[PDB]
Amino acid sequence: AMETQDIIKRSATNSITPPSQVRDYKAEVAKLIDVSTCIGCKACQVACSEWNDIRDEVGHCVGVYDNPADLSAKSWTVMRFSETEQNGKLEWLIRKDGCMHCEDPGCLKACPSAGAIIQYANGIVDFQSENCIGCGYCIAGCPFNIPRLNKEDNRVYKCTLCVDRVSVGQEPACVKTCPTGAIHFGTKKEMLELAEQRVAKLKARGYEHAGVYNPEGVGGTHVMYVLHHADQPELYHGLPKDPKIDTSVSLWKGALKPLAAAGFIATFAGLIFHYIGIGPNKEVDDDEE
Amino acid sequence: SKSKMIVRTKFIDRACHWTVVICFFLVALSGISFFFPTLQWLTQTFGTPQMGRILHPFFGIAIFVALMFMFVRFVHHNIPDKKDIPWLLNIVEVLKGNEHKVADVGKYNAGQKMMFWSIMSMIFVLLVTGVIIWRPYFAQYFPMQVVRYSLLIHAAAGIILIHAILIHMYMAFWVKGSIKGMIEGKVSRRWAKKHHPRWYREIEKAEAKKESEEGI
Amino acid sequence: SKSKMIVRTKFIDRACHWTVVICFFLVALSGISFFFPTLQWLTQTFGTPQMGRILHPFFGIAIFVALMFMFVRFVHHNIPDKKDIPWLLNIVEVLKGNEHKVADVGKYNAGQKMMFWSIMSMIFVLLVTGVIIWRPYFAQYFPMQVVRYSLLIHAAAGIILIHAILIHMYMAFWVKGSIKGMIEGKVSRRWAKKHHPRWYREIEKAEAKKESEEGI
Ligand code: HEM
Ligand code: HEM
Ligand code: HEM
Ligand code: HEM
Ligand SMILES: CCCCCCCc1cc(O)c2ccccc2[n+]1[O-]
Ligand SMILES: CCCCCCCc1cc(O)c2ccccc2[n+]1[O-]
Ligand code: SF4
Ligand code: SF4
Ligand code: SF4
Ligand code: SF4
Repeated sequence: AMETQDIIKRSATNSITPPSQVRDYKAEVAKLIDVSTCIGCKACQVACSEWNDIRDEVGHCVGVYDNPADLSAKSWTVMRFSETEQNGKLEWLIRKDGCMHCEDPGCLKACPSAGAIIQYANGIVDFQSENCIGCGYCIAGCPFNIPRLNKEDNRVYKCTLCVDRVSVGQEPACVKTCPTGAIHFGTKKEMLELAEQRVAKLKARGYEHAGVYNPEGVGGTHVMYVLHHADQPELYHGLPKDPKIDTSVSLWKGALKPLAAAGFIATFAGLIFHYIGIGPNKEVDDDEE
Repeated sequence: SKSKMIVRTKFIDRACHWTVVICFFLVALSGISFFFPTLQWLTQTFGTPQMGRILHPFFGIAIFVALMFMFVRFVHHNIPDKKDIPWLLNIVEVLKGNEHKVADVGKYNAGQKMMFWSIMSMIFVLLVTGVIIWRPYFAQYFPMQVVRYSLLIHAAAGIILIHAILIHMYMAFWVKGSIKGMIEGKVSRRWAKKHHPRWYREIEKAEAKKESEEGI
Repeated sequence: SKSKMIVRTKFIDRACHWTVVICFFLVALSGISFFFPTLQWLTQTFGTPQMGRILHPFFGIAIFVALMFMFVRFVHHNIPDKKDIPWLLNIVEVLKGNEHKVADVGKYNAGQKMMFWSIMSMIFVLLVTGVIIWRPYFAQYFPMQVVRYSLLIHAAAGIILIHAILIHMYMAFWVKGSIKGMIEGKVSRRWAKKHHPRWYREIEKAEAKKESEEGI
């Protein structure tokens, strides 16, 4: 582990023993999904599974185009479809879903196994499966409900941002395949610029609330969206408005630990100093004199 | 009053108790390994970390089943009453080894009863929150938000119960002659007189009286 | 001479001593893990090897502070005198459990005083060489050659002190009744008579005499 020496965050690792990260002078990368150019073709689902050597099961049709119906250990990205008349006319809002590669990942923060989840200097958050114990804490820590357990090996999997292509200079498989160029990839700095140009053209077409989805609650994401209705992200099949790491998770993984530590140390001191100070409680301390 | 010892604990309640203790060592240590990942050695409590994640909850359920057997056999002797107040007010004196001088002690004292309810309440909390956060079997039926609160509460309840048991073992090591009673079942009459007056008074009367009742 | 025990050690010197012992277990075990890397398990003495490298020296400093409190409270009783010679000459006899027959033993014998100075000297050596080899705080101010000599000497001093403490714990387990005196503070008069004659003679005289001085 740590061969790349650019590991900026590592699950379940004390803050005074940080992971190897001397080679951290690298630009942050990012995927930009412009849902206003998406045609819901599912090419990205296909390219992702082909590249990653995974195949989900042949499922069922239950009344919608969406399929598979959810992310899974064998489906790292899925198209989510929404039909709505909330904005005054019929609209078909289609959004690619999958890991957001958060700057401050909740999966990593909730994980109790050292090295199971890491964050590279370029922004990719990836699972190091040799260390995963199958507890599922990351599923609850994630604000986006991303991690999925594989029943065949008790480990969680998700979109890796094609770390195996990006690490050697190539863009991810779904980015390259996208028919309409709804998906773009590059440095984060230039994807934020493309995002702002696209927002400007959407406003010029009448979408006064177009915007970039790059949530500040998680420190910004390396997978960002351009949304026609950025004031109403929940219209896009439940994308969270102002996501953040849950307060209960923050307190559980944060202050509870040192507090418990102090209790335990203090308790041990007290009991030890108590036994020594007062001495045993035997049947007769009195016929000892 | 002509026997070195008196029976304090039946074999069935002694067998259960030491079963709970062994199960608790594995469950608390595996729990602590997830809570404090820096203590790497505890990730080998059940052999490997992968194995520990699987077995923790099963041994947890076994503790709860055995504590429910204990609950129905000891609860009636752990009921708080007005006679416990005296204890609660001279805690500082009790801790100096002078409880007899300050309180009225039956079968189990007021500290022991507080512990008993603490222990019994926490194991219930741990059982409920434990089920809720158990993958792969049960966490899927619960709303994410309930799972998150359960993760917070289970961690906190498990830490509280570990503290509690640290104090419970300490007291048992401190009030000398107690571990032998839990292993062998018998307590010397003087132990009874010093630590549990009213209790032994009752056994002594129940004893003598029913043998006097026979019609020697 | 009408009490089962006599106080040998005050609470303050007992609290300190068991603080040192707990700190010493962590520091010696972490030290040994760097000295013998084949003993991999000891790299988890402070949780992880990375953590152990950080905390060793801090717990080391705490031991030295507490040993300096011990130094000023016991040194006067550990001073070598002409009466210690007898001990030093019938070591073989003392080790067979016959020291009373061969020597004049005050508060602490001649072995105990040798240990005391050994222990006190080594901790000073360990403190100085420890500071010199401590990264990141202090090693940068020292010439590379002094750092290298300090690495050699600290390793050697730490090994010598561990040996010494192994023998110190052995003796304390061997001269029965000694651990209780260090935990509880009291020694039975006969222990005093057998292992430390002159000492108990002095307490007994100090005692009786000043109570005779009162004017009963
Ligand atoms: C009553 C039955 C119990 C159930 C169903 C249960 C279940 C679980 C589960 C499923 C986990 C998450 C990791 C894993 O899957 O292995 C967990 C963690 C934990 N359990 Fe339990 N457990 C139980 C009893 C206990 C007991 C008796 C203790 C205290 C000794 C305890 C202390 C803990 C702790 C401290 C954690 C980790 C908290 C953290 O990661 O911060 N549990 N438990
Ligand atoms: C080495 C660990 C332990 C020791 C030495 C110990 C010792 C004892 C002793 C000596 C008694 C009987 C005292 C008397 O006769 O007054 C007792 C009772 C009891 N123990 Fe333990 N115990 C240990 C661990 C545990 C654990 C882990 C649990 C459950 C979490 C537990 C639950 C109980 C309960 C419920 C009682 C009965 C007290 C009452 O009814 O108020 N013990 N223990
Ligand atoms: C007096 C205060 C002490 C200080 C400042 C100190 C400092 C250090 C430092 C900085 C190291 C190098 C590794 C690291 O940084 O963690 C070290 C290694 C070591 N220490 Fe200490 N230490 C002290 C006390 C002790 C004591 C009391 C012992 C004996 C139990 C000891 C035995 C060792 C050993 C055996 C090594 C490793 C030698 C090797 O690597 O061959 N030290 N010490
Ligand atoms: C389990 C480990 C240890 C045990 C059982 C132990 C036992 C004892 C006992 C029983 C005494 C008092 C003996 C008497 O009253 O004559 C004593 C004294 C002492 N101990 Fe320890 N000890 C241990 C570890 C340590 C350590 C690690 C150190 C410091 C490195 C230490 C430093 C001392 C000193 C300086 C004295 C006073 C002796 C004198 O003044 O000559 N001990 N020890
Ligand atoms: C406010 C301080 C609470 C003290 C808690 C008392 C618990 C206490 C006191 C005892 O004398 C015991 C003797 C044998 C076994 C258990 C015992 N416990 O649990
Ligand atoms: C030449 C052999 C040197 C033997 C060293 C004697 C040290 C010795 C002898 C004792 O009887 C002790 C009793 C209680 C505590 C410590 C003791 N120590 O350190
Ligand atoms: S490949 Fe592109 S256009 Fe097609 S569904 Fe995915 S994001 Fe949309
Ligand atoms: S399931 Fe794996 S990656 Fe997720 S929190 Fe557990 S050990 Fe970490
Ligand atoms: S979306 Fe979830 S799984 Fe992905 S980096 Fe963020 S918290 Fe982790
Ligand atoms: S970035 Fe790679 S791993 Fe992620 S959805 Fe695209 S093809 Fe899949």
